[PDB]
Amino acid sequence: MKKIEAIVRAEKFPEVKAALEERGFYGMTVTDVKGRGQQGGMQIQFRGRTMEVTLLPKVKLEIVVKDDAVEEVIGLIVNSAFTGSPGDGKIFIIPVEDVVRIRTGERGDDSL
Amino acid sequence: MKKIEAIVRAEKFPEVKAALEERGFYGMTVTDVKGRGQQGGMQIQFRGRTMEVTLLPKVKLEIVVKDDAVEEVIGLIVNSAFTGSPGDGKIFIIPVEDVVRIRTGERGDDSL
Amino acid sequence: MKKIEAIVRAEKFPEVKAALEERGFYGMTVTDVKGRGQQGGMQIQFRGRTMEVTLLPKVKLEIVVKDDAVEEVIGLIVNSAFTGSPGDGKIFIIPVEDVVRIRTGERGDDSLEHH
Ligand SMILES: Nc1ncnc2c1ncn2[C@@H]1O[C@H](COP(=O)(O)OP(=O)(O)OP(=O)(O)O)[C@@H](O)[C@H]1O
Ligand SMILES: Nc1ncnc2c1ncn2[C@@H]1O[C@H](COP(=O)(O)OP(=O)(O)OP(=O)(O)O)[C@@H](O)[C@H]1O
Ligand SMILES: Nc1ncnc2c1ncn2[C@@H]1O[C@H](COP(=O)(O)OP(=O)(O)OP(=O)(O)O)[C@@H](O)[C@H]1O
Ligand SMILES: [Cl-]
Ligand SMILES: [Mg+2]
Ligand SMILES: [Mg+2]
Repeated sequence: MKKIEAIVRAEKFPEVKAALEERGFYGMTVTDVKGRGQQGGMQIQFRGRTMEVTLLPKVKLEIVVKDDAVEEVIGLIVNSAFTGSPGDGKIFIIPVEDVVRIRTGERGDDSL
Repeated sequence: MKKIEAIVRAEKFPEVKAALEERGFYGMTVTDVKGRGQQGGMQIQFRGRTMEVTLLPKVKLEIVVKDDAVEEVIGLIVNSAFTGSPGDGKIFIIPVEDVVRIRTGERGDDSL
Repeated sequence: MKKIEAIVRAEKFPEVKAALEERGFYGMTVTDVKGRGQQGGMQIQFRGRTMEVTLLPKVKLEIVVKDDAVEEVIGLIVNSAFTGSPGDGKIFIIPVEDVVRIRTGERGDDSLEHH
């Protein structure tokens, strides 16, 4: 099993959620985060008026899935989160050694 | 060492925190998140107009512990977070390769 | 690749961000979190009833970098986040098996800059 952690634009997140649900990926945890990327470099200026590059709001999605589903999930998120402009985000694939379902105590892919 | 990431009901979280503390697991990081599970399937209705399944508030607990403490901490969270209804949450066990204590630079199980 | 997850004081986060940026680490994801550590033990004093130890606001920084950058980034965070009091934070190094750039679909060696 792997944890897929994707940082996506808030405007794209509804489309990412719907693309996952259509393919039966219902379990997901979402956090409001802020981030920056390469765009902007060290500093910006406008006016002005020189400023740090701003940490701007993004949506973090975490979805833990079976190893065989990882590339399907990655593509569903990429196709739905993409816009073509800097700031579209990244997806990190993190190993998960086990999962426990709190309601029943079930572990393993069973737990997903 | 392992990172234990548990998504639990907000109403149960204070019981989880107290169960951990009673056994001397004091360090922990908590985030307000939103999530859905399998309950609801692809969509719901009510007096609609069908509606998406709502992402609802949950609490994310992250606790990094030595490997020999993982099973104990999983039991403390399962017992304290349980209600028996869908939405009780899941626990993910994620490998950690190292830990550093910022105050002193100490690494390894020592840093915990 | 590794995910470096650091929990630091909010007062020090601007210095951490500046330290990273000065060395060219620009990609980062930050979350407001709350935490406690060992300080306070099982309960606090006042008044005159006991109170639980409070979960207080912190800043969580996640930065994913190539393996050859991990020690550099750790030192940049420790040296900018340090104050010398309990509550300074911890850094967790977590394996990452792959990274995908959404804009381009690149992965692996092409998904993070070489620093
Ligand atoms: N190395 C990283 N570690 C942690 N989070 C990152 C990293 N890189 C990007 N992110 C997150 O992804 C969000 C969008 O980053 P992205 O890489 O799309 O922007 P960019 O570098 O400006 O774009 P591009 O590479 O297309 O020019 C960031 O605001 C941050 O939340
Ligand atoms: N595969 C997953 N990946 C990430 N987060 C998940 C996943 N499954 C559940 N969660 C998180 O756990 C919370 C509770 O999910 P839970 O699994 O308890 O719900 P359910 O599937 O409806 O019920 P149950 O598993 O008892 O049948 C979710 O709202 C979400 O935050
Ligand atoms: N084992 C842990 N797992 C997850 N988060 C932790 C853990 N230990 C500390 N943290 C996070 O780091 C923050 C600061 O904790 P820190 O360890 O610096 O405090 P302390 O234990 O009181 O101090 P000291 O270690 O210097 O005595 C916590 O509030 C929490 O957010
Ligand atoms: Cl993680
Ligand atoms: Mg980038
Ligand atoms: Mg479930």
